[PDB]
Amino acid sequence: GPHSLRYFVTAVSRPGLGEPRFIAVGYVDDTQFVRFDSDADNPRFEPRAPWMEQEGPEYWEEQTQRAKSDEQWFRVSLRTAQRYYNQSKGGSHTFQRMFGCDVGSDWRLLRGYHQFAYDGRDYIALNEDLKTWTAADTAALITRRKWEQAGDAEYYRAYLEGECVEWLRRYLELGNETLLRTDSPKAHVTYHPRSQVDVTLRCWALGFYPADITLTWQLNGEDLTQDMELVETRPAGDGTFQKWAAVVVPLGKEQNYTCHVHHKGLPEPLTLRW
Amino acid sequence: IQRTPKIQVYSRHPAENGKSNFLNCYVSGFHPSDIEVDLLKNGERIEKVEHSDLSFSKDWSFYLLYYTEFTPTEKDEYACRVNHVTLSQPKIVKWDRDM
Amino acid sequence: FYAPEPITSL
Repeated sequence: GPHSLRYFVTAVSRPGLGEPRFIAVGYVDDTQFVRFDSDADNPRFEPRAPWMEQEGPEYWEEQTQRAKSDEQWFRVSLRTAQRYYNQSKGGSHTFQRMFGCDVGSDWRLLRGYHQFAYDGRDYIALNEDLKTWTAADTAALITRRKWEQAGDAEYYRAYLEGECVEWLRRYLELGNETLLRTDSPKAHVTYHPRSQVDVTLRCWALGFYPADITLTWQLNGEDLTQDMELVETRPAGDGTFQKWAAVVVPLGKEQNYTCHVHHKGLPEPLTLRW
Repeated sequence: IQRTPKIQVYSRHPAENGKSNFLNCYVSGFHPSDIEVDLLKNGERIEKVEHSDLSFSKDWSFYLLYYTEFTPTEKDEYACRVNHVTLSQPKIVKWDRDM
Repeated sequence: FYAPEPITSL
């Protein structure tokens, strides 16, 4: 089956307060498994999932040292970034990196990532061919130019196709009990009085993993014309996720509405009437 | 550029009185990442509330989960207080069992 | 497994 290994890295400069905030989190699919927090009393990569606690000190020391090295790079990059743009000194700014690998069911690199954002906007990204770069603007062009000449594409392709995919395999083994599961959603509709003519119908999907889900309403079978509310999928706190979708329907007309739920853990899609 | 946080207040397990649950406040889609989040019992600030590690979505916007163990009662009201650079004053979202 | 140490600068 399809799986992914992702790191989400964040650095925030804080002038007058000390060195920048630096945090990296690691995910396999929708399950977090490692972290680095520069404000922690002792800065080190540490496990954030039960199945990672068995790893040897060599694992943790190499992870910690690769992160501390990345942190340093971010300090320079924040400074370099502020100069490239000609921004005012003294302000707080953000740098983000996302990298990792998606593999398909034939254990094959569907997509490798090495991309950056400055102040919440795209900066530079390694294209899908793992050979070329996309610069978001004339500042990033300077960086693209340097990374082209230095051969950074090949350096990270080697990582993306090797270490990344090789250790994704290992993580899936370590946590097979939890990672390879499909918790189906428990679904139900709730009824909430609004006005003297309308009423709210809310369709709930709870307790499911992975986080991808499809939740909608339809009237008699065709798509909606009204204005459905569909909230962001959200973590329950225990490794499962929640979502709901709501519609405002005419009193007396509630039976023409159905809620549909599609999920990887549902051998049949759900159809709920109130 | 800035994004205002989305806020959701809810319980881990569905709400029934007397049962120890977990109270969640999920703030998402915000930028930058500096954010104030408190859990409130009857307008007062709850003390040892924990949060997830800073992470972000495909569009680079951040998300965090703030949580604390609690036992909901018939009486006690709960809420989440969020302040952020995008908000001209702290936003308070009350906990609703049905939402 | 974290990415290997950066080689080029911004």
